[PDB]
Amino acid sequence: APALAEVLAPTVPWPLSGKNPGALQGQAARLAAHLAEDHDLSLSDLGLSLATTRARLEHRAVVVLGSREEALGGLGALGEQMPAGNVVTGAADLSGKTVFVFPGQGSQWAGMAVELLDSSPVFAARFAEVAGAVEAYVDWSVESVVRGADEAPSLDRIEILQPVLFTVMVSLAALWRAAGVVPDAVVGHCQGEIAAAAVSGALSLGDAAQVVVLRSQLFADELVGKGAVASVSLPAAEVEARIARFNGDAELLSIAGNNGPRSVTVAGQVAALEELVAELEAEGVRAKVIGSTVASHSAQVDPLHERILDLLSFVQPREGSVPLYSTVNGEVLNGAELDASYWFENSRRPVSFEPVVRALFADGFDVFVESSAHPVLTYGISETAEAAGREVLAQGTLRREEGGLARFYSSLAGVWTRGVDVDWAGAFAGRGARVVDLPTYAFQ
Amino acid sequence: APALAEVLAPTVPWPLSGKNPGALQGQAARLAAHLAEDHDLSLSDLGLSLATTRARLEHRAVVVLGSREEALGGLGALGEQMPAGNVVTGAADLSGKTVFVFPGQGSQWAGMAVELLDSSPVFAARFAEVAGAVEAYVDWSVESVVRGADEAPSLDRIEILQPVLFTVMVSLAALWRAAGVVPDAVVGHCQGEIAAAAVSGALSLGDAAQVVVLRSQLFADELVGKGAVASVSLPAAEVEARIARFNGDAELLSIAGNNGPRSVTVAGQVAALEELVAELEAEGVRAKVIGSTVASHSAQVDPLHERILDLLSFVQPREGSVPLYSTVNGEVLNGAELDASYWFENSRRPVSFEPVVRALFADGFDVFVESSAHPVLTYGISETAEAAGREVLAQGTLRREEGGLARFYSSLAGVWTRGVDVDWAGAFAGRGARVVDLPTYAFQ
Amino acid sequence: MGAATPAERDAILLDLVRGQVAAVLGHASGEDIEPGRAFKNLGFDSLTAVELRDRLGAATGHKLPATIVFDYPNPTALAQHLRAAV
Ligand SMILES: *C1=CC(=O)N(CCCCN2C(=O)C=C(SCCNC(=O)CCNC(=O)[C@H](O)C(C)(C)COP(*)(=O)O)C2=O)C1=O
Ligand SMILES: *C1=CC(=O)N(CCCCN2C(=O)C=CC2=O)C1=O
Repeated sequence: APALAEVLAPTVPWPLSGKNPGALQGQAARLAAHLAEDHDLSLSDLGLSLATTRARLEHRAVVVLGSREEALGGLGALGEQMPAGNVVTGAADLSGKTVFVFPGQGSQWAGMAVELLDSSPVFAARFAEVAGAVEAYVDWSVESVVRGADEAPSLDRIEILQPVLFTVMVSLAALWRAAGVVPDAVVGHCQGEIAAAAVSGALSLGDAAQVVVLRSQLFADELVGKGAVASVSLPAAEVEARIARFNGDAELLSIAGNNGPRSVTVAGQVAALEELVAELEAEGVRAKVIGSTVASHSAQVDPLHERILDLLSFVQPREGSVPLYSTVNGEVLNGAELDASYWFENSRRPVSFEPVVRALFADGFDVFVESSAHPVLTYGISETAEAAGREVLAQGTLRREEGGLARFYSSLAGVWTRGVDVDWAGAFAGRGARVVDLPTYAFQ
Repeated sequence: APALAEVLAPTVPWPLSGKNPGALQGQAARLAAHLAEDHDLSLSDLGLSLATTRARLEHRAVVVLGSREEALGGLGALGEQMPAGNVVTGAADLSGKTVFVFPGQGSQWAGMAVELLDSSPVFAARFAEVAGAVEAYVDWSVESVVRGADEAPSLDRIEILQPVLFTVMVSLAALWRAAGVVPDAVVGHCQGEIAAAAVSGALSLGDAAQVVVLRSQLFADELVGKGAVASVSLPAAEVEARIARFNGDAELLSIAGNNGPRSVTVAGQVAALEELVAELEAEGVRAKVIGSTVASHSAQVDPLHERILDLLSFVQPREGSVPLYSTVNGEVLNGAELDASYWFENSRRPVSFEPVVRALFADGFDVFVESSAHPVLTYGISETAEAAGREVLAQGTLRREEGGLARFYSSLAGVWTRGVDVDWAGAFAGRGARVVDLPTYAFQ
Repeated sequence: MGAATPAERDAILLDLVRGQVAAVLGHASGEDIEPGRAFKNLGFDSLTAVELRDRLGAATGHKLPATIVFDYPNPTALAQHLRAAV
């Protein structure tokens, strides 16, 4: 029922496709002249007409426009083989087998989700549903946090951050689904698996919400101050060797995430971690301690085992609608095995991301949609793809300071232009747009 | 959330695909060798595994199977490039822009939707919802009629058939939608436009139900006996010429529909119509009186104009989710213009099917799903593609005496092997299928 | 650019970095970017920094540090470092 776009949202997308690049330029120039000549044309009529009455062809370009002059700018640049900030182009050369990627922390920024609360009814609807479910288990308001009201808790607090990023990531998924982009599989990084399970339907919304709320609250109580996570731009095995120096006679530092060929996360007590980061900042290596992070995925969580199994005894896992590529046990779960023990293992075992990306590649997944507010895993996935000679698209949803329909439609165009089927017609729903006559070029 | 298939239902589909026909038949023969070695392998595990873990490639097959025997049979055949009844093959060379076709009478057969009520929860749930809307306006049960219950009225009567065909068509649309195949547009033939408007949301179920019930009851009261419609396999022009022989003084016969370059419907008084059909058979021309028809799409509905306007004054047409290509006016409609007067024009105007099939080719539609119990319009469409030089798929849903998951998955495969994206994983819902290792044929 | 003066080198590398930044920004003018303006002010997150580095690596046919954009804040500074790099 809820639409991609508020009926008064000025942003709309114009999808175009030709046989070859010259046909795409010619139709764009014709379309520009069609618009220039008639000041009375509805941008929604033309959009609906492009999205409904045009052949789907290999060479693709989407113009994201909120006005005539943004449409003439886009179609002008398109027409003279020139780039532009609001034109996304590509060849439909991918199979479009899609995996939705739910990271943990690092996606967050102040203002995330706001522009879409005000401008996307689908996003708003899903955000209300999911927020509604988390607010059974907390006293604060998810919308109020996201909108940055005076009274609202701080995102610096792991126990506010996790439930919020969960709402945002799960709500972004439903916006893709309304655009016609459904996952054929789902992957999650630590707390991202809680979102993937909600999006897969393996956990009820209510059960998923309660897990991220109770586990992040348990970490705020037991683990804040006693340890953190650091990111290091070395292969994991190289970092394992360096870690051995510290934590000689006990696990003070442990690998927390094999994220990439040259990207690993380490967890443990703050001092050992800061010593490791400085020793490595010396030898040119990109290593930093992530803020608002506890030393999960380490021995520090072993003592909370009995408390976590009781806290999450309520979870009734069930078979989901798509497979979850576990980054805990490296299996292809159907979701019915995501009980209390899984959610302990999810918070204890080092995140095995790098190998499930390779496994996904081999299984023929060639489109990676990160259902997040800023891309934390997509560049890693691209770097892995090129090191392996694979053609994939790793596509983020929103970015820092770009969190509205213009950004969504650009990300939606990233995936359409590379051969994912998209319901562009849905951009115009509820507007009473009509199909109108379009210039034909070399065809139609 | 209703499921394609009952857990207990033996029928599952196995999708395969290869870079080329030889790899496809190579992969088939390798997979049959795997299945033959181990009697312990779950057909549902291998099903879900084939749906999820294998690249999506140009050259495609689906094995429809309720047993190890039918699996090895399919795969042995596929491996020896030999046709089998339970194997659909094709190359994914269509864009898969899909238009849903809704015919009128001709698709009915005894027990048409019984296997799907008994074994597809999604089809059963949608059949209950649509029937319930119809049963607000009649004293009989659509289920009872379809099942052949003793007390149930006869399908021979136009006023039972139309609403039953309405129920079956709209329900079949929802079965496709559950397998991940949704219309990019809808077309209908006479009454089939009502099913089209129901599926597109242009009419409410309640409105659409009441239109088909009341109009079919009107024609039963005013028109039965006074005329009928026949199919003739000649061009419109040559049928106009043949018609003129009977149309000496008062006109007894006229073109009711243009359906195909050599496919045409004629309406008029029964004696004239039988005489026309009888003299055509003598020559070797395919022609039949269609069973339970009246001389709709003719001057005989002219005196019903006022009564139809009064009878269908309740309708509240609205913008639907997909455009409706009107056979009556040859316009692309959002569904808000389907008022009483339109439903009169739908019952009076000769049906331009063939011209709007041409308009749909030209707007890039290369897949035509007929949401029907037996193909009536797919042959016309194909012949229309041949004459306009277009590569299209024209794909029925069910056939006479084949009305279960084996025929639906065989129609779903027909659409998939030509390059419509389908949600194969959905066929394994409820079964606790688990992804398993599959023999690799080539680099993965 | 061996048959080119130092000032000519400065100018070609400055035209390269400004063109590549404009492509990442999407303006695509290639002269819109101000040589003095810092990347932060232009609208640069960490992701835009590594995209600029990828494009400059491609164009110069060299492998550059991921932090090179951060380390040399303005186009002029990055151009000047690239004289040392190539
Ligand atoms: C999940 C596990 C865990 O420990 N959590 C606590 C929060 C940390 C979550 N994090 C990290 O921050 C580290 C990883 S993955 C991201 C690391 N990068 C790569 O994969 C390598 C290549 N990419 C990049 O260098 C950066 O993406 C860019 C510089 C290109 C982007 O720049 P800006 O956006 O900074 C992880 O999982 C959990 O909650
Ligand atoms: C609506 C108009 C009409 O003619 N009929 C259905 C009978 C015609 C069935 N058809 C075709 O549509 C073409 C071939 C054929 O047999 C109504 O119900």
